[PDB]
Amino acid sequence: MNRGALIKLVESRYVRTDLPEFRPGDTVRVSYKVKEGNRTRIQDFEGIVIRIRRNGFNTTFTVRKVSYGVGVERIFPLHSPLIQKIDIVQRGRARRAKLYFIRNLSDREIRRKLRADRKRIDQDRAAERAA
Amino acid sequence: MRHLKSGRKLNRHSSHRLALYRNQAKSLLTHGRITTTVPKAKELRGFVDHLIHLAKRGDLHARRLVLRDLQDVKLVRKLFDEIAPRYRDRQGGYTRVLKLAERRRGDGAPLALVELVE
Amino acid sequence: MIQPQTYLEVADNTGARKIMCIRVLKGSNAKYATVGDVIVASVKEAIPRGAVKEGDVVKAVVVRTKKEIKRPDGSAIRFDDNAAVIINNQLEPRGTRVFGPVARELREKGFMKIVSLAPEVL
Amino acid sequence: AKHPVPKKKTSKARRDARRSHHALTPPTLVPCPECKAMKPPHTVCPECGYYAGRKVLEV
Amino acid sequence: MKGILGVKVGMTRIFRDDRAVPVTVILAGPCPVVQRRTPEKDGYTAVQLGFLPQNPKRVNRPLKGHFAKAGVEPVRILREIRDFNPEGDTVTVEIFKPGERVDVTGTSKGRGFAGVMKRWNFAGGPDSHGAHKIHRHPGSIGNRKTPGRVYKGKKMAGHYGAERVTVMNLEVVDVIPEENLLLVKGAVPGPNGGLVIVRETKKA
RNA sequence: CGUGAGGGAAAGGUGAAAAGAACCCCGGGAGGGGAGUGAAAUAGAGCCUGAAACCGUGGGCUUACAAGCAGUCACGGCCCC
RNA sequence: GAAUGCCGGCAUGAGUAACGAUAAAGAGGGUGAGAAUCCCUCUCGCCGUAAGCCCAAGGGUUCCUACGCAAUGGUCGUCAG
RNA sequence: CGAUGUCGGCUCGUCGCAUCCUGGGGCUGAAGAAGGUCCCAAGGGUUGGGCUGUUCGCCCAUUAAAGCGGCACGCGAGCUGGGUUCAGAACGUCGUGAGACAGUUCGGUCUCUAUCCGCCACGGGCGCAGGAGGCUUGAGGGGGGCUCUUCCUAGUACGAGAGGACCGGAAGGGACGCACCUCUGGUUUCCCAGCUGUCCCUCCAGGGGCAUAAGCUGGGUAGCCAUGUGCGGAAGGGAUAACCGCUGAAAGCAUCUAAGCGGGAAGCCCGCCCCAAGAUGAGGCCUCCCACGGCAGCCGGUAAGGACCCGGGAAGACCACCCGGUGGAUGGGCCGGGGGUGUAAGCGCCGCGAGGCGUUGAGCCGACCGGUCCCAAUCGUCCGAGGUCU
Ligand SMILES: [Mg+2]
Ligand SMILES: [Mg+2]
Ligand SMILES: [Mg+2]
Ligand SMILES: [Mg+2]
Ligand SMILES: [Mg+2]
Ligand SMILES: [Mg+2]
Ligand SMILES: [Mg+2]
Ligand SMILES: [Mg+2]
Ligand SMILES: [Mg+2]
Ligand SMILES: [Mg+2]
Ligand SMILES: [Mg+2]
Ligand SMILES: [Mg+2]
Ligand SMILES: [Mg+2]
Ligand SMILES: [Mg+2]
Ligand SMILES: [Mg+2]
Ligand SMILES: [Mg+2]
Ligand SMILES: [Mg+2]
Ligand SMILES: [Mg+2]
Ligand SMILES: [Mg+2]
Ligand SMILES: [Mg+2]
Ligand SMILES: [Mg+2]
Ligand SMILES: [Mg+2]
Ligand SMILES: [Mg+2]
Ligand SMILES: [Mg+2]
Ligand SMILES: [Mg+2]
Ligand SMILES: [Mg+2]
Ligand SMILES: [Mg+2]
Ligand SMILES: [Mg+2]
Ligand SMILES: [Mg+2]
Ligand SMILES: [Mg+2]
Ligand SMILES: [Mg+2]
Ligand SMILES: [Mg+2]
Ligand SMILES: [Mg+2]
Ligand SMILES: [Mg+2]
Ligand SMILES: [Mg+2]
Ligand SMILES: [Mg+2]
Ligand SMILES: [Mg+2]
Ligand SMILES: [Mg+2]
Ligand SMILES: [Mg+2]
Ligand SMILES: [Mg+2]
Ligand SMILES: [Mg+2]
Ligand SMILES: [Mg+2]
Ligand SMILES: [Mg+2]
Ligand SMILES: [Mg+2]
Ligand SMILES: [Mg+2]
Ligand SMILES: [Mg+2]
Ligand SMILES: [Mg+2]
Ligand SMILES: [Mg+2]
Ligand SMILES: [Mg+2]
Ligand SMILES: [Mg+2]
Ligand SMILES: [Mg+2]
Ligand SMILES: [Mg+2]
Ligand SMILES: [Mg+2]
Ligand SMILES: [Mg+2]
Ligand SMILES: [Mg+2]
Ligand SMILES: [Mg+2]
Ligand SMILES: [Mg+2]
Ligand SMILES: [Mg+2]
Ligand SMILES: [Mg+2]
Ligand SMILES: [Mg+2]
Ligand SMILES: [Mg+2]
Ligand SMILES: [Mg+2]
Ligand SMILES: [Mg+2]
Ligand SMILES: [Mg+2]
Ligand SMILES: [Mg+2]
Ligand SMILES: [Mg+2]
Ligand SMILES: [Mg+2]
Ligand SMILES: [Mg+2]
Ligand SMILES: [Mg+2]
Ligand SMILES: [Mg+2]
Ligand SMILES: [Mg+2]
Ligand SMILES: [Mg+2]
Ligand SMILES: [Mg+2]
Ligand SMILES: [Mg+2]
Ligand SMILES: [Mg+2]
Ligand SMILES: [Mg+2]
Ligand SMILES: [Mg+2]
Ligand SMILES: [Mg+2]
Ligand SMILES: [Mg+2]
Ligand SMILES: [Mg+2]
Ligand SMILES: [Mg+2]
Ligand SMILES: [Mg+2]
Ligand SMILES: [Mg+2]
Ligand SMILES: [Mg+2]
Ligand SMILES: [Mg+2]
Ligand SMILES: [Mg+2]
Ligand SMILES: [Mg+2]
Ligand SMILES: [Mg+2]
Ligand SMILES: [Mg+2]
Ligand SMILES: [Mg+2]
Ligand SMILES: [Mg+2]
Ligand SMILES: [Mg+2]
Ligand SMILES: [Mg+2]
Ligand SMILES: [Mg+2]
Ligand SMILES: [Mg+2]
Ligand SMILES: [Mg+2]
Ligand SMILES: [Mg+2]
Ligand SMILES: [Mg+2]
Ligand SMILES: [Mg+2]
Ligand SMILES: [Mg+2]
Ligand SMILES: [Mg+2]
Ligand SMILES: [Mg+2]
Ligand SMILES: [Mg+2]
Ligand SMILES: [Mg+2]
Ligand SMILES: [Mg+2]
Ligand SMILES: [Mg+2]
Ligand SMILES: [Mg+2]
Ligand SMILES: [Mg+2]
Ligand SMILES: [Mg+2]
Ligand SMILES: [Mg+2]
Ligand SMILES: [Mg+2]
Ligand SMILES: [Mg+2]
Ligand SMILES: [Mg+2]
Ligand SMILES: [Mg+2]
Ligand SMILES: [Mg+2]
Ligand SMILES: [Mg+2]
Ligand SMILES: [Mg+2]
Ligand SMILES: [Mg+2]
Ligand SMILES: [Mg+2]
Ligand SMILES: [Mg+2]
Ligand SMILES: [Mg+2]
Ligand SMILES: [Mg+2]
Ligand SMILES: [Mg+2]
Ligand SMILES: [Mg+2]
Ligand SMILES: [Mg+2]
Ligand SMILES: [Mg+2]
Ligand SMILES: [Mg+2]
Ligand SMILES: [Mg+2]
Ligand SMILES: [Mg+2]
Ligand SMILES: [Mg+2]
Ligand SMILES: [Mg+2]
Ligand SMILES: [Mg+2]
Ligand SMILES: [Mg+2]
Ligand SMILES: [Mg+2]
Ligand SMILES: [Mg+2]
Ligand SMILES: [Mg+2]
Ligand SMILES: [Mg+2]
Ligand SMILES: [Mg+2]
Ligand SMILES: [Mg+2]
Ligand SMILES: [Mg+2]
Ligand SMILES: [Mg+2]
Ligand SMILES: [Mg+2]
Ligand SMILES: [Mg+2]
Ligand SMILES: [Mg+2]
Ligand SMILES: [Mg+2]
Ligand SMILES: [Mg+2]
Ligand SMILES: [Mg+2]
Ligand SMILES: [Mg+2]
Ligand SMILES: [Mg+2]
Ligand SMILES: [Mg+2]
Ligand SMILES: [Mg+2]
Ligand SMILES: [Mg+2]
Ligand SMILES: [Mg+2]
Ligand SMILES: [Mg+2]
Ligand SMILES: [Mg+2]
Ligand SMILES: [Mg+2]
Ligand SMILES: [Mg+2]
Ligand SMILES: [Mg+2]
Ligand SMILES: [Mg+2]
Ligand SMILES: [Mg+2]
Ligand SMILES: [Mg+2]
Ligand SMILES: [Mg+2]
Ligand SMILES: [Mg+2]
Ligand SMILES: [Mg+2]
Ligand SMILES: [Mg+2]
Ligand SMILES: [Mg+2]
Ligand SMILES: [Mg+2]
Ligand SMILES: [Mg+2]
Ligand SMILES: [Mg+2]
Ligand SMILES: [Mg+2]
Ligand SMILES: [Mg+2]
Ligand SMILES: [Mg+2]
Ligand SMILES: [Mg+2]
Ligand SMILES: [Mg+2]
Ligand SMILES: [Mg+2]
Ligand SMILES: [Mg+2]
Ligand SMILES: [Mg+2]
Ligand SMILES: [Mg+2]
Ligand SMILES: [Mg+2]
Ligand SMILES: [Mg+2]
Ligand SMILES: [Mg+2]
Ligand SMILES: [Mg+2]
Ligand SMILES: [Mg+2]
Ligand SMILES: [Mg+2]
Ligand SMILES: [Mg+2]
Ligand SMILES: [Mg+2]
Ligand SMILES: [Mg+2]
Ligand SMILES: [Mg+2]
Ligand SMILES: [Mg+2]
Ligand SMILES: [Mg+2]
Ligand SMILES: [Mg+2]
Ligand SMILES: [Mg+2]
Ligand SMILES: [Mg+2]
Ligand SMILES: [Mg+2]
Ligand SMILES: [Mg+2]
Ligand SMILES: [Mg+2]
Ligand SMILES: [Mg+2]
Ligand SMILES: [Mg+2]
Ligand SMILES: [Mg+2]
Ligand SMILES: [Mg+2]
Ligand SMILES: [Mg+2]
Ligand SMILES: [Mg+2]
Ligand SMILES: [Mg+2]
Ligand SMILES: [Mg+2]
Ligand SMILES: [Mg+2]
Ligand SMILES: [Mg+2]
Ligand SMILES: [Mg+2]
Ligand SMILES: [Mg+2]
Ligand SMILES: [Mg+2]
Ligand SMILES: [Mg+2]
Ligand SMILES: [Mg+2]
Ligand SMILES: [Mg+2]
Ligand SMILES: [Mg+2]
Ligand SMILES: [Mg+2]
Ligand SMILES: [Mg+2]
Ligand SMILES: [Mg+2]
Ligand SMILES: [Mg+2]
Ligand SMILES: [Mg+2]
Ligand SMILES: [Mg+2]
Ligand SMILES: [Mg+2]
Ligand SMILES: [Mg+2]
Ligand SMILES: [Mg+2]
Ligand SMILES: [Mg+2]
Ligand SMILES: [Mg+2]
Ligand SMILES: [Mg+2]
Ligand SMILES: [Mg+2]
Ligand SMILES: [Mg+2]
Ligand SMILES: [Mg+2]
Ligand SMILES: [Zn+2]
Repeated sequence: MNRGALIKLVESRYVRTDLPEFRPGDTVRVSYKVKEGNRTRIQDFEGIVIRIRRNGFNTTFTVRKVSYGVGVERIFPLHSPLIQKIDIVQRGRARRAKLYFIRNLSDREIRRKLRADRKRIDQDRAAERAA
Repeated sequence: MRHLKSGRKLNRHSSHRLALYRNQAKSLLTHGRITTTVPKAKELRGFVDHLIHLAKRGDLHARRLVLRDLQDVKLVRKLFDEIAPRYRDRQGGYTRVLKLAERRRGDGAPLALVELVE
Repeated sequence: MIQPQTYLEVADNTGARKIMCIRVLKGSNAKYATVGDVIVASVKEAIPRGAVKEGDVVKAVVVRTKKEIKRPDGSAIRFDDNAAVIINNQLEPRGTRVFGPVARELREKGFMKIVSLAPEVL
Repeated sequence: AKHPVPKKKTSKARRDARRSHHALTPPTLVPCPECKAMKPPHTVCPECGYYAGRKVLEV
Repeated sequence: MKGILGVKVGMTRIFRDDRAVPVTVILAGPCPVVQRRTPEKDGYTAVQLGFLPQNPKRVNRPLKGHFAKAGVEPVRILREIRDFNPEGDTVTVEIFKPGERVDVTGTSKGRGFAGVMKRWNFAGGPDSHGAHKIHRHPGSIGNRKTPGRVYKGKKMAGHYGAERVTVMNLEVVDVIPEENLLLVKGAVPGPNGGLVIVRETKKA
């Protein structure tokens, strides 16, 4: 038998592909489905993705932002059905896979360290010219 | 526990074990055949096979990579021009280990020959 | 993941600035408090002339933790500080306002007033 | 610690009983198909250098 | 009682009603009936299940005679399920439906020779304040002249793991008959690739 | 051994005679096996006699459901004269 | 038959602890009855206000060469104070 | 007294029950709720801090509760060494003095190797009348056994009010236990990258050693893990304790009792989980080989089978166990995928230059999931029934 393929087979029913590719350093807006009573709403979480943790279907990514003076990080299953959509708000160029160091950086220093990724910003503008 | 852990330790710290593999590689590529203990011989198969495989690719990058481990430019030149071409159609298995019958006197260690395949 | 000796920011306007957990009010011998749990705490720093002062033994609910909170949807949330809101024995806030975001787990635990005073609920 | 020490001399019987597991096992030996000499299996013959039906070794 | 022999394939999680559900995937069937135990013949009731077909060039004669008397191809494992008498001659994952609770038995992972701290969760010793070569030691193992001995069953260092363990009352999350796949919520003893037994739970 | 004053051992025996084993054989040697010497060689120099603890090889009886200051009294089995 | 007696011999513990700095080794060639351990070559590592060099104490042939390996060398030894 | 280490703590328990809590009760000056008192009950549980060497105790914050005792005031060949009782020093005090006190104060060597019994683990032997390969029964053991909150019933019964149930039902916890690694979080000694100083290869470029037994730093797969995840305590049946009865004499009444029957605890037996036929009382079932030569015995060749040897393994100190051995994917290589790192080298272009841009998510690349006979498990050897008697 092939245990890996059987696992990927069990996972195939839940894998999604509607979501856009992104990298640590990009600024991402996650429209996430949320319960509160007696309704369920969509809440946007927008921030820098500081980590993508790859394990196929079990890939997860972590988005950091500041909300009202307090840093907040959210971990999202990349194939979670509670994610309505992800929007790319900005492409950043990082020099490493994990951006933990930005937790100890001022706003100014972060802007200095993660500058706009021109090559991929243009790549998105080249695409997005559709028929 | 050692569950699914790969790689012998050979009672050497990390940089000594690496220098053992590099040194045995130089000796194997120089003479074609050496005698060692069985566990050293077994571990050397994979180390040297990788360097021979890079010599088969033949590019500059591969030559610089192999030189990280071998350091001897005349030896790498021999590996690229004489050793690697005789393995053009062979996919893996560039080395074989055969066990020798008599143990070593002073410590009883079992021995083996390691050699490049024809 | 709060225990006795842990310092916490005070996310309200009672006058307290730092409290030190001395008990996790979660049964006989809970080891840790997380968002939504009540603690007993000593007030280690307060601004002059507030509702609570230094030396007061107070109750508070944990509203955000540095140890990430796991949710049943498979996601998690984590904050940069350990923050609490001082409460009275009826679980109501002793202050009039609440600063910074708070975990949504609070709503489900019965701290409705604190949740609506917050500027954000994550 | 406090230096443990044998309380009694071990008897001849108990000393030799403990050694009931000490006898050597003879070496495992098979005949070499080429030269019929006894030798360990899975080793190159030390008498004629043959293994897998071919010469591997000057001997 | 109903049961089936299986292989632990791996762990993952699925999404069910906007909840992440941790699951262990088990390849269970198909299991041929190789022998039945009856009260007249054996003094009790059970079915001997077979699992994983084997190279006949590896099956010796007394085993071959056992299979052939059942009209069964050579199989790698024989295990009995006590108090199970299936109507068919082949047990498959379809004996379980989603929502049922099951007990799962496997061979736990082997720690080999394990200390008192890993095996019995002893507290060990201090790591400073003068502690002298006893950081992971068990401390006292007894009293003094009364009783002048150590109790049977005293918890001490030794082999730990590689033993039969049953985890009880696991929810069946899905059944995929096309691939003989059982999805069970939670953790299941042993390594991936290990043999397991899945039975209907004994917890009411 | 102690800086020193000073302290302070162990250790005898082939045979009548060296006739102290040429030479051959295994072994690198040690050691042995033959040959030979001798009344005698388990008198062969690690040598008169050669006790005991202690170690080993062979043989008889015996022993893996059994409670022991190890013996003693009884009966039976086996082996030997 | 005892004096924690005296002298000597030989046991037990036991094929057990240990083999003396965690600076570190590998291969090829040679010698030899025998080689992880001796010689030679290449690779590797360690010291370098020394773990290098000179002098004075003290030691007293340990120096050099040939031949040798019973013992000494914590193993081995063809090597060696 | 030719030595039985002495307070307290830590660690590890185990036991008693005169019971702190939880379970079951009777009485109450028990309306309810909450108590008081006694009876049954040792299954489990019995928190974290401040002070002090402390045991104890007081105090803080909780709790269902923060029980008391025994085990050489349990446990120093298990640890500590704060107390205390060697040598130093000082104060108070006593003594002409040398010194003295248990009064105080600061300091003050806690010994690598387990022979036997015992304990935790693991084998080897022989036995279980033929020799074997499987699958099992469970005698007998062990493990486990805790408990709170909220809600519904119902703001009902009860009560002037405040307050506030029984019974029955639902949800959520704390601590603990077993397993696990999908997620969360660790580690990940060389999987990748960046950096300094020096020496070196080969001058540039690109690299290598060393700076730890990783030079430093930023990351990090598998594995092993908790802080993460699943699951457990039951249910249920049976017999009881205190206690409550039914029927009922002796004793015309009465009486739970003398005949007989019922109810009744977290406790007892079983039920759950794990070990288990050396259970010598050595059990059962399925299948396999066969009555072989030569003198309840010996000797030899075989059968079914096994062992040796070899490639290995989330199995493991050795041993054992498990898989595989060319009729083969067992390990190693190689290939694909996963995964980490985060855009190699070389070349081109921009810049005086450090650098930047492009080629390029490139290059490198352990273990994870597979494929592939390229390399290696060659060739073989040895053992192993002829089945005692009634
Ligand atoms: Mg997988
Ligand atoms: Mg498939
Ligand atoms: Mg919002
Ligand atoms: Mg931001
Ligand atoms: Mg949706
Ligand atoms: Mg292990
Ligand atoms: Mg380890
Ligand atoms: Mg290994
Ligand atoms: Mg492996
Ligand atoms: Mg390695
Ligand atoms: Mg090592
Ligand atoms: Mg070693
Ligand atoms: Mg070494
Ligand atoms: Mg180093
Ligand atoms: Mg090194
Ligand atoms: Mg091995
Ligand atoms: Mg071989
Ligand atoms: Mg061998
Ligand atoms: Mg030698
Ligand atoms: Mg004050
Ligand atoms: Mg704030
Ligand atoms: Mg000690
Ligand atoms: Mg001691
Ligand atoms: Mg000791
Ligand atoms: Mg010590
Ligand atoms: Mg000792
Ligand atoms: Mg003793
Ligand atoms: Mg004897
Ligand atoms: Mg013995
Ligand atoms: Mg010859
Ligand atoms: Mg199993
Ligand atoms: Mg331990
Ligand atoms: Mg532990
Ligand atoms: Mg454990
Ligand atoms: Mg501890
Ligand atoms: Mg401590
Ligand atoms: Mg600790
Ligand atoms: Mg100490
Ligand atoms: Mg010490
Ligand atoms: Mg220590
Ligand atoms: Mg101990
Ligand atoms: Mg006793
Ligand atoms: Mg085991
Ligand atoms: Mg489903
Ligand atoms: Mg596994
Ligand atoms: Mg003197
Ligand atoms: Mg002298
Ligand atoms: Mg004298
Ligand atoms: Mg004398
Ligand atoms: Mg004379
Ligand atoms: Mg004489
Ligand atoms: Mg002679
Ligand atoms: Mg001669
Ligand atoms: Mg000779
Ligand atoms: Mg000769
Ligand atoms: Mg001679
Ligand atoms: Mg001889
Ligand atoms: Mg004569
Ligand atoms: Mg005569
Ligand atoms: Mg004589
Ligand atoms: Mg004589
Ligand atoms: Mg005489
Ligand atoms: Mg004599
Ligand atoms: Mg003699
Ligand atoms: Mg004998
Ligand atoms: Mg008996
Ligand atoms: Mg007997
Ligand atoms: Mg007797
Ligand atoms: Mg009699
Ligand atoms: Mg006498
Ligand atoms: Mg004595
Ligand atoms: Mg004496
Ligand atoms: Mg004595
Ligand atoms: Mg004496
Ligand atoms: Mg005497
Ligand atoms: Mg004496
Ligand atoms: Mg003596
Ligand atoms: Mg001795
Ligand atoms: Mg001695
Ligand atoms: Mg040994
Ligand atoms: Mg040894
Ligand atoms: Mg010993
Ligand atoms: Mg030992
Ligand atoms: Mg020593
Ligand atoms: Mg040792
Ligand atoms: Mg030493
Ligand atoms: Mg050393
Ligand atoms: Mg050599
Ligand atoms: Mg040589
Ligand atoms: Mg040598
Ligand atoms: Mg030699
Ligand atoms: Mg050496
Ligand atoms: Mg040399
Ligand atoms: Mg210098
Ligand atoms: Mg001298
Ligand atoms: Mg000179
Ligand atoms: Mg000289
Ligand atoms: Mg010489
Ligand atoms: Mg010598
Ligand atoms: Mg010698
Ligand atoms: Mg010698
Ligand atoms: Mg001489
Ligand atoms: Mg010597
Ligand atoms: Mg020597
Ligand atoms: Mg020495
Ligand atoms: Mg010589
Ligand atoms: Mg010398
Ligand atoms: Mg010299
Ligand atoms: Mg005394
Ligand atoms: Mg004495
Ligand atoms: Mg005595
Ligand atoms: Mg004594
Ligand atoms: Mg106690
Ligand atoms: Mg009582
Ligand atoms: Mg009580
Ligand atoms: Mg009660
Ligand atoms: Mg009242
Ligand atoms: Mg009441
Ligand atoms: Mg009462
Ligand atoms: Mg009563
Ligand atoms: Mg109890
Ligand atoms: Mg008890
Ligand atoms: Mg108790
Ligand atoms: Mg307390
Ligand atoms: Mg303190
Ligand atoms: Mg303090
Ligand atoms: Mg304290
Ligand atoms: Mg105290
Ligand atoms: Mg006190
Ligand atoms: Mg007081
Ligand atoms: Mg309370
Ligand atoms: Mg209570
Ligand atoms: Mg006591
Ligand atoms: Mg007392
Ligand atoms: Mg006392
Ligand atoms: Mg005591
Ligand atoms: Mg006590
Ligand atoms: Mg004690
Ligand atoms: Mg001590
Ligand atoms: Mg003590
Ligand atoms: Mg003791
Ligand atoms: Mg002691
Ligand atoms: Mg002790
Ligand atoms: Mg002291
Ligand atoms: Mg001290
Ligand atoms: Mg003191
Ligand atoms: Mg005191
Ligand atoms: Mg003195
Ligand atoms: Mg003193
Ligand atoms: Mg004193
Ligand atoms: Mg003083
Ligand atoms: Mg005075
Ligand atoms: Mg006085
Ligand atoms: Mg006085
Ligand atoms: Mg006076
Ligand atoms: Mg005076
Ligand atoms: Mg006195
Ligand atoms: Mg005094
Ligand atoms: Mg005194
Ligand atoms: Mg004083
Ligand atoms: Mg001091
Ligand atoms: Mg003192
Ligand atoms: Mg001393
Ligand atoms: Mg001692
Ligand atoms: Mg020892
Ligand atoms: Mg022992
Ligand atoms: Mg004893
Ligand atoms: Mg056995
Ligand atoms: Mg055995
Ligand atoms: Mg049966
Ligand atoms: Mg039983
Ligand atoms: Mg028994
Ligand atoms: Mg039981
Ligand atoms: Mg109501
Ligand atoms: Mg009313
Ligand atoms: Mg109820
Ligand atoms: Mg519960
Ligand atoms: Mg994983
Ligand atoms: Mg993980
Ligand atoms: Mg994960
Ligand atoms: Mg992580
Ligand atoms: Mg490397
Ligand atoms: Mg460098
Ligand atoms: Mg240079
Ligand atoms: Mg050069
Ligand atoms: Mg350069
Ligand atoms: Mg260097
Ligand atoms: Mg250096
Ligand atoms: Mg170093
Ligand atoms: Mg490095
Ligand atoms: Mg740095
Ligand atoms: Mg990290
Ligand atoms: Mg690192
Ligand atoms: Mg990892
Ligand atoms: Mg945990
Ligand atoms: Mg009943
Ligand atoms: Mg009545
Ligand atoms: Mg009546
Ligand atoms: Mg009457
Ligand atoms: Mg009656
Ligand atoms: Mg009844
Ligand atoms: Mg009754
Ligand atoms: Mg009734
Ligand atoms: Mg219960
Ligand atoms: Mg079993
Ligand atoms: Mg049996
Ligand atoms: Mg059995
Ligand atoms: Mg019995
Ligand atoms: Mg049987
Ligand atoms: Mg056969
Ligand atoms: Mg192995
Ligand atoms: Mg062995
Ligand atoms: Mg077996
Ligand atoms: Mg088997
Ligand atoms: Mg096999
Ligand atoms: Mg074969
Ligand atoms: Mg074949
Ligand atoms: Mg393979
Ligand atoms: Mg492969
Ligand atoms: Mg690969
Ligand atoms: Mg990939
Ligand atoms: Mg990737
Ligand atoms: Mg680039
Ligand atoms: Mg230019
Ligand atoms: Mg790849
Ligand atoms: Mg082949
Ligand atoms: Mg194929
Ligand atoms: Mg053969
Ligand atoms: Zn041959």
